[PDB]
Amino acid sequence: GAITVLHCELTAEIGVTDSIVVSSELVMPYTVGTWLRGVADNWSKYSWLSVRYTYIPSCPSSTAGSIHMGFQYDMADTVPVSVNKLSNLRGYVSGQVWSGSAGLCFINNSRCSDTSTAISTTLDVSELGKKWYPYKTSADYATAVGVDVNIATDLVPARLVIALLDGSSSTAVAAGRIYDTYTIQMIEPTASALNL
Amino acid sequence: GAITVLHCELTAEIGVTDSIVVSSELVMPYTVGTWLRGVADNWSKYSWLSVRYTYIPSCPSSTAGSIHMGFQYDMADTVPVSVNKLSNLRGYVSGQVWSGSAGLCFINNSRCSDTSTAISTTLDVSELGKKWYPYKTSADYATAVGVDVNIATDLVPARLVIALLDGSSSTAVAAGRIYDTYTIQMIEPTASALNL
Amino acid sequence: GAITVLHCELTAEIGVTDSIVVSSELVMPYTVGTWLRGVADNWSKYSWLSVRYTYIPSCPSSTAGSIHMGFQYDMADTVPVSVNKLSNLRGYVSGQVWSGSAGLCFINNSRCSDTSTAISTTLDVSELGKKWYPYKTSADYATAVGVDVNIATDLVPARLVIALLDGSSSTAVAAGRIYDTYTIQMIEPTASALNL
Amino acid sequence: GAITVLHCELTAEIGVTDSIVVSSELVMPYTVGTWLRGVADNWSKYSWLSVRYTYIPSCPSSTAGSIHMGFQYDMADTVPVSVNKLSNLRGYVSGQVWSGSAGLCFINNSRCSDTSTAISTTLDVSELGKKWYPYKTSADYATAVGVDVNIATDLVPARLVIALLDGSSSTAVAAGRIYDTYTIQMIEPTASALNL
Amino acid sequence: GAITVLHCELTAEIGVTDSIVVSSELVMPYTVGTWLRGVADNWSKYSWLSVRYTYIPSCPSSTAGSIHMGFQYDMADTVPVSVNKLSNLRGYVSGQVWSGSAGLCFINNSRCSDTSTAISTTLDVSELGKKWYPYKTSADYATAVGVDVNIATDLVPARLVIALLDGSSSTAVAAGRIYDTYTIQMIEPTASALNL
Amino acid sequence: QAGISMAPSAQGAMVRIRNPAVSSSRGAITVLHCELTAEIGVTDSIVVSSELVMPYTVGTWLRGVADNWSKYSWLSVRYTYIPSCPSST
Ligand SMILES: [Ca+2]
Ligand SMILES: [Ca+2]
Ligand SMILES: [Ca+2]
Ligand SMILES: [Ca+2]
Ligand SMILES: [Ca+2]
Ligand SMILES: [Ca+2]
Ligand SMILES: [Ca+2]
Repeated sequence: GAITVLHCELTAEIGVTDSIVVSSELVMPYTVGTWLRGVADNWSKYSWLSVRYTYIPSCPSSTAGSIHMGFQYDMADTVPVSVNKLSNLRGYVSGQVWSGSAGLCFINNSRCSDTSTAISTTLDVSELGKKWYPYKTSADYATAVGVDVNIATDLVPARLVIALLDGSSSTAVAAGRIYDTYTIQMIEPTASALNL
Repeated sequence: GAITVLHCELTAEIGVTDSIVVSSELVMPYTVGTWLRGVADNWSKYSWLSVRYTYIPSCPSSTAGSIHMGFQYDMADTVPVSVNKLSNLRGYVSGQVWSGSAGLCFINNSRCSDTSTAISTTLDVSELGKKWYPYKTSADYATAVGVDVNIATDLVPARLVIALLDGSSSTAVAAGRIYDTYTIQMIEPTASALNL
Repeated sequence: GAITVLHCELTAEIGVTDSIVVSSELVMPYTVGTWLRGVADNWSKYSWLSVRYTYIPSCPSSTAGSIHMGFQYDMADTVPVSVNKLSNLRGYVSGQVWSGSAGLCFINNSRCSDTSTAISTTLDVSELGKKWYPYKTSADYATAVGVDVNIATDLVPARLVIALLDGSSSTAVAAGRIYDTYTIQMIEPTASALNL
Repeated sequence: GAITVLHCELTAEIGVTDSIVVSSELVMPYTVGTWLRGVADNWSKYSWLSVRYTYIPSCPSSTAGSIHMGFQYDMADTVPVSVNKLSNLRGYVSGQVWSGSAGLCFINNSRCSDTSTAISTTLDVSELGKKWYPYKTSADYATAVGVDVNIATDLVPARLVIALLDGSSSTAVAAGRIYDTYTIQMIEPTASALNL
Repeated sequence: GAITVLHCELTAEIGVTDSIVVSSELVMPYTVGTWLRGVADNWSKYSWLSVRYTYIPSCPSSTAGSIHMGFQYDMADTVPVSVNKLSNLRGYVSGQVWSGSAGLCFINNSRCSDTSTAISTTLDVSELGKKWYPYKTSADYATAVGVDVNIATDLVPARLVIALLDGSSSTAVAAGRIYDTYTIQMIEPTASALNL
Repeated sequence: QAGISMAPSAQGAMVRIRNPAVSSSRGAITVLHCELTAEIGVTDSIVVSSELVMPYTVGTWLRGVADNWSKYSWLSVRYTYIPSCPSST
């Protein structure tokens, strides 16, 4: 009954400016990437076997700026407001917007050489609070969270906080992209139209 | 520690009309049936070890109509509106409203040889959200869900949806009944009067 | 590499009249059913590991009519025009429009003892033209075949022909439904929107 | 040397009236059915390795009538005129005109568990007159037998007699069909046009 | 389900003149010979296990002329226009119209002595592009090929090019015959009338 | 030498038939022999001919010997063609 998918897809496009810009992505099928969003909808519940976010650069070596990533686990906790608080989170990694190429091996599965320079981080699936979560659409999530954020705890495993700053322009400059590489188990099918 | 009970009881009475009529039942002690609702209330939490719904006919071989059953696990998902949509659910099982007698052996657990025609489905007890669920009353559940449906995922493991159509009359004709056969582990006793 | 799915879903709804009515269904993801059509589109090619069509009744034991099924493999061959001609095909299977319930166990894969009466046929997955077929949409297929039918052999492995006759009314009476149970391997992911 | 074929095809269509109607079919390639008649003609002689006639219903459970089958081996013997007389033949098998679905598994050779109700009989292929019989056409056979019936024993191994009665109408009602499942060895090729 | 036939039959009659005459035969059941054409039609698809073309003489030792044979595999490629191009093809063999008698042993299966003088060539079944091809009638093939020859690739495995020349008469003189000796596997039966 | 053939002007074959071999086992009596069975001639159009394979018609000697027994069974029957014309025919 468990049907397993392994895949790496574009999860977010990154631009860097001269000011801190904190953003976050829920670590659930619907938000992880559009491809998964579409396939996972045909199933009622899932379990993350492995989730790794890897940043791959697209800018010139002359591009100033740094990216910082880390995880949060209680949606009710406040999202880091400074890059300082961010550095306290689990899974913190911080790189420079033009580096990270060695991480490419995580995206195309070829054998990785030295990945100490890859700006990549992974989710601690075993310390998550439950193994089988329900597939949620961001819309429905939003509504729930609107009543009380604590309703999110039963619905989503974690949140990926990203921070970009130290750039040189007041206007966004294309830095790179964050790709997500996951192994997921999907169970109990459903027509997607009913999945909220 | 745990106190295990295996039992069978009437869970619902069924009637066929000439138009689709989808209905559902929460898979929790309180609603599985009267007897279980009663004994289960003396414990605080429980865990399903086995749950099986078996439809048994009571109409003549000439009764037009068909029955359909399946499970859903995110109380927030839309309930099916058609046989096609329903056929996708886990544990889907369809059949003539006058068929299904072979499932009798599941009820008074005897030797089941002829079970290829039994209109009986089983809950995937291991892929459920968690192990120990709290005993809830229809009333309390109802209120919670009235705030936000997602508050339900923390309380009920699944719901059985039932659809009946293909009947001959626009007014309901008696078809059969759905019986539930479960094995449940209960823990943390409480005076029933306190249990909501 | 490959991603394997085993699933069951409604594939077609059936009605009997008093005259032969041969119809057919391509044995490809897009037409096997709605759910598969949906998930299969996210992959470029696929391979059937198993395909089984099972007819399940919904009429009274007094309903006149019979159902017939079989497979054809050269889309260019003429489709049968009679039961005799049809009885020759591979996987031929005939039966009373009100019979067939024993095939339920194939649908929610249980222990199948009583399957001698199941009006269910299976595709000879190994003698198919090739292993990996491309995912095609009804639209695209249609156009290709409109140029020359033989363009189809490179795209679809087979078609299931269905014939219903021996009914009592000249106007269609609801008989039952055909469900499809498959196991399929999919490869070479693609955003579904690009898949024709 | 020998070329072996195992196949199933429609052999005859059946109807019940309110009076006995005994009919018979020669157990030879030409008359077993259209398909075999066609391929068998390309060989000079043949040998039955297995021959099985299975009746499959297409009427409502409320159809009155019964079917009877048996084999005869001396074309000169008188054909039965009653059920009593017929019940004595080898391979006798009787049943309700609306019964017999369990024999489906013989047709598309699956696992036959429920075969106690199959109205299906088998030819005693080893006690036949000889092993290799010549392929004859109805026409040629007919003429020979018109001279003297005994000329038939050298050409046909047996004939299946079918009797239908106990119907409700004096005018024929559609009951079911008889299908033939054989395994045959053919030898000594010939252009079909020469084969009489 | 695979039914196997082994047979040798006349495939083409040969006449020799004083000018090059190139001809070709599709290596498919329908064109290989009339006997096979007729039997193979009762099946939907086939696979060649072995195909060998052997020329047997019928003229006097005083008959001048030579026969040349070879294979082509992409129906879209141009048919050799000279005997030169022909000698480049796979399976090329060239003999003299009155010789080749030793090849008789391929036709009647008797043990062959020295066949170095037999004008015979065989098809490389393993390098064919697919194993199971659909049975096609030359008519339907023609139509397909009329739209675009490339449609032939999916339909036929190869083509046998034959060239006859060096004769002594402007008018054809009977030289010999080409017999085809094959082992074929036929699958998925069909009434022949539907086979195109 | 492999692949080479030489058409002769005419082929020669000296037929010399030996004495029939007859012997009685227990119940069965067995004969072994050769007999000229048919004469052959060609034309420009096809001419089909047939010969029943039964003692009476297989050979003139066999015909008279086999007649002294009620039934028979063929252990082996072979027809061999020997030419009597040149390779120019
Ligand atoms: Ca929880
Ligand atoms: Ca959902
Ligand atoms: Ca409680
Ligand atoms: Ca495609
Ligand atoms: Ca004949
Ligand atoms: Ca192809
Ligand atoms: Ca064909």
